[PDB]
Amino acid sequence: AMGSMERASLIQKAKLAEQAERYEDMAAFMKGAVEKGEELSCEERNLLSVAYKNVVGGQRAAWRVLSSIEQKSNEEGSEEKGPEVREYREKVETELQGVCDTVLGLLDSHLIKEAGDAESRVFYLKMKGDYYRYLAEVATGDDKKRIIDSARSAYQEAMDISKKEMPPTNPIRLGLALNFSVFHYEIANSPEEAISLAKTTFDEAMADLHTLSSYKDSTLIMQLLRDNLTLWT
Amino acid sequence: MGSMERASLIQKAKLAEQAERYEDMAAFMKGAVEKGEELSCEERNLLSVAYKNVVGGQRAAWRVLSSIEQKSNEKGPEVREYREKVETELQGVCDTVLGLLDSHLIKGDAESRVFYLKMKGDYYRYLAEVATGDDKKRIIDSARSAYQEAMDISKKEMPPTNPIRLGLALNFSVFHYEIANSPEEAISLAKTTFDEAMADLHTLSEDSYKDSTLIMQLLRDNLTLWT
Amino acid sequence: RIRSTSTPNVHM
Amino acid sequence: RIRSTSTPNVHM
Ligand SMILES: *CC(=O)NCC1CCN(S(=O)(=O)c2ccc(I)cc2)CC1
Ligand SMILES: *CC(=O)NCC1CCN(S(=O)(=O)c2ccc(I)cc2)CC1
Ligand SMILES: [Cl-]
Ligand SMILES: [Cl-]
Ligand SMILES: [Mg+2]
Ligand SMILES: [Mg+2]
Ligand SMILES: [Mg+2]
Ligand SMILES: [Mg+2]
Ligand SMILES: [Mg+2]
Ligand SMILES: [Mg+2]
Repeated sequence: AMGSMERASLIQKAKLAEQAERYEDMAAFMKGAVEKGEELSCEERNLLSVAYKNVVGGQRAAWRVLSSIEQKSNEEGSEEKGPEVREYREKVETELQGVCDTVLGLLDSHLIKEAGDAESRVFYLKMKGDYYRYLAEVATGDDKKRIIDSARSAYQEAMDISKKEMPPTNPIRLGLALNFSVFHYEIANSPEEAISLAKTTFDEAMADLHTLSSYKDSTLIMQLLRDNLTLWT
Repeated sequence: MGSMERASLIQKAKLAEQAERYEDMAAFMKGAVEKGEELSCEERNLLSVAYKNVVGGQRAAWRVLSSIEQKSNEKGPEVREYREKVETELQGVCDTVLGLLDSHLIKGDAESRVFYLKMKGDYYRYLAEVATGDDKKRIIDSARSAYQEAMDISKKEMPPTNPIRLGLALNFSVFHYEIANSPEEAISLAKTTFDEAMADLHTLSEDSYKDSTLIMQLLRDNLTLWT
Repeated sequence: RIRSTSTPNVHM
Repeated sequence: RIRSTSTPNVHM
């Protein structure tokens, strides 16, 4: 029952949970803090992001292992194998979907509308895109099409704001473009758009690199753009 | 879990292990234990690996929080509250394991009897690490009693270089050093164990060689640390 | 196949 | 102080 807890206590406990590598707890504390209805600071956005991405990251890795085993089993086509792995893959999938739905709920109910400045609005729209993308990875059929569209729409709105309001070297803008390029390549079957976006992003960032203090962060993301471009070409 | 067939529970424990989902793995193995059949050696490995991953994470977290708590005391109620939360969860897992050992597993061959008594010792030891006061005394006694019964069986029924016997002796030596404030006994046990194991190493089967040498190296390393 | 790399989960 | 090492959590 976090409703009656001091916001400052929830934030403190999120930081403790992080130090203890207790990421489910950390995420629950940050959900509690979000639900207070105040805007988040930079540090708090980092805590929220790190917590939920550790949780969903573990689920994604596990789902991938199980899906691979499932498909290998099915391809062999033995009369007696397969039901257990399918059931357990389904269990992990359901848990992953639940966490994604929680994050998307927080974004919709509290964070996106309540953001004052462009920087934080872009961060939250990027996050909405990312969690729809994680849902898309495990979706099938017509649900998958709808989910892909939702991710695209969130990313595009973020891109539109970031181009009007933020420098090309800003790490939020860079991370958004990186992730949208991954969406294009891995989810939306659009390698041409992936490559075009990544190349444009990298070049425009490199052009203003001389202006930064900032530097380490921006160059890290630019290197990942470069690595993907090498992978894709 | 009890609506799944035993074979399905075992299969799902193996899948959970591959996926690094150790809480799930432990729950599957608890379900398999509750079917009431003995566990094979492979199945004891699954049970052991699963619960030790879970409690291992809890222990690491507790140690971090306890350190912060003590440093702070050396800024508010939060660290104490959260340390207590993690502590309660750890105690819960230890109680679950000890419950399974008492209700189902401890009864067969020497290897399995020694393994389960060692496990009882270990999980009482993990409870001792977080205990205070009179409860701590009782818990320490329970760990000692389990370890000693295991040691007695292993000396009568197993060769000195057997890896189960070795792992038991290693853990009992850790109990002495870290829990029972008995460095002399810790060192004496580890040294005796190492020497007696090396003396019979030529009789050990090749399938146990990598395991027994690993444990003997840890005995050596602790002895270096302690002296 | 090697998956594309997305933004890392680190404090910025 | 370095803590003593116990039996590792590996398949035997
Ligand atoms: C001031 C502020 O809002 N800080 C919060 C961080 C902004 C950037 N995001 S991110 O997910 O876009 C990201 C970018 C670059 C790197 I290196 C890591 C993460 C995290 C919260
Ligand atoms: C045959 C059998 O019972 N195998 C299951 C293992 C027995 C030993 N334990 S243990 O925790 O005592 C252990 C000893 C040595 C090593 I290397 C690792 C663990 C694990 C189950
Ligand atoms: Cl399942
Ligand atoms: Cl708490
Ligand atoms: Mg076959
Ligand atoms: Mg599904
Ligand atoms: Mg049955
Ligand atoms: Mg079957
Ligand atoms: Mg039966
Ligand atoms: Mg307590």
